[PDB]
Amino acid sequence: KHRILITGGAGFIGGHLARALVASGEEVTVLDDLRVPPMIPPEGTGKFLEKPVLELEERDLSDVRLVYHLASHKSVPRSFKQPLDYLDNVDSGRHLLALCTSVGVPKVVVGSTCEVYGQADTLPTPEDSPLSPRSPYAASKVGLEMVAGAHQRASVAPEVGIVRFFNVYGPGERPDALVPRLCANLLTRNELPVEGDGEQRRDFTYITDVVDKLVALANRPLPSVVNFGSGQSLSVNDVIRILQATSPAAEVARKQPRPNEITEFRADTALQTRQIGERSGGIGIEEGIRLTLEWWQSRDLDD
Ligand SMILES: NC(=O)c1ccc[n+]([C@@H]2O[C@H](COP(=O)([O-])OP(=O)(O)OC[C@H]3O[C@@H](n4cnc5c(N)ncnc54)[C@H](O)[C@@H]3O)[C@@H](O)[C@H]2O)c1
Ligand SMILES: CC(=O)N[C@H]1[C@@H](OP(=O)(O)OP(=O)(O)OC[C@H]2O[C@@H](n3ccc(=O)[nH]c3=O)[C@H](O)[C@@H]2O)O[C@H](CO)[C@@H](O)[C@@H]1O
Repeated sequence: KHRILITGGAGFIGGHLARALVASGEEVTVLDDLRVPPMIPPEGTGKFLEKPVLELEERDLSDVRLVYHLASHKSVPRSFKQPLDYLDNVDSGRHLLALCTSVGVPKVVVGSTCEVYGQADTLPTPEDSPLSPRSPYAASKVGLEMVAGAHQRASVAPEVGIVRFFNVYGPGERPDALVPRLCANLLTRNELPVEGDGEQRRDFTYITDVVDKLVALANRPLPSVVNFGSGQSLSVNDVIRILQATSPAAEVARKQPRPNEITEFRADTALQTRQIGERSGGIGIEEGIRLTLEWWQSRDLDD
């Protein structure tokens, strides 16, 4: 048992993770059914299984020591329109963890999200805070966590760790998320869309930092649940500001607010710091946005 399998491994976090592990000398399998088109063609990320997580089989796992489960439907606003489709997130986790148990896979990292906290009543938000999902997507991640929790309580393989990602951004991320949306809109429309008043706040972490942290989990005991966030929040307006510092001509296009909007996500990082320590560096928001925008600038206008 030596291979790493990454579900969602053609997508934004999973593709970067796959590339870093292959760059490190690891034997990597990516599993991804390409149900959303990847920004970056999958080439170079290892053996590729182009199927749903639900079609994973025993033999796909037979030499696998570690799984990163990152395959998800991940859109908060769209989950209000296709709520039943989001049940696939629960089905897939139930299937994956069942198969890992029957085969004896040693470790699984399960991707979850700060959205399971809803609007938390404790800021910064610690991992023991209760669950208050405000969308069908968030509800589906709560379901996925419940499945993983049962495996955590069971005294059988895999060791299962839940990672609650806060907002991750960077090159390669599709433009339905804030930073890339703003970039893609700034470039094709000279517009910076703001949904609602823009006072709502998110905790942003740059993709390379998140990948470094995920890799640090490959060779340490997994915490049952850990926040991956920066520990600081910024308003949508703060991000807008940073971009207009770059493009003063940009027009802010007011959009309609989201339903059940969350005013602030902010990670408590004490557990993260303890389990995986912290490195000096890390990409600040100014630089991260710039690197993201530059990446978008190297994309052909049609995009
Ligand atoms: N990006 C963030 O800002 C962020 C924040 C919090 C949580 N997360 C979580 O991180 C993970 C990865 O997010 P991302 O931004 O890379 O998304 P992504 O859309 O870029 O990648 C997910 C990949 O999974 C594939 N996929 C989805 N469902 C699948 C299924 N059941 N079977 C096979 N392939 C499937 C998609 O085709 C895609 O390439 C998800 O678990 C997501 O919920 C991401
Ligand atoms: C698409 C995506 O990656 N979603 C992830 C993102 O959700 P989340 O919904 O926070 O991410 P978004 O980037 O979609 O939205 C962030 C904020 O910016 C606003 N907005 C967005 C786009 C825009 O062009 N203008 C604008 O003002 C939104 O209303 C929201 O208030 O982080 C979550 C953790 O918190 C994850 O669970 C989600 O999977």
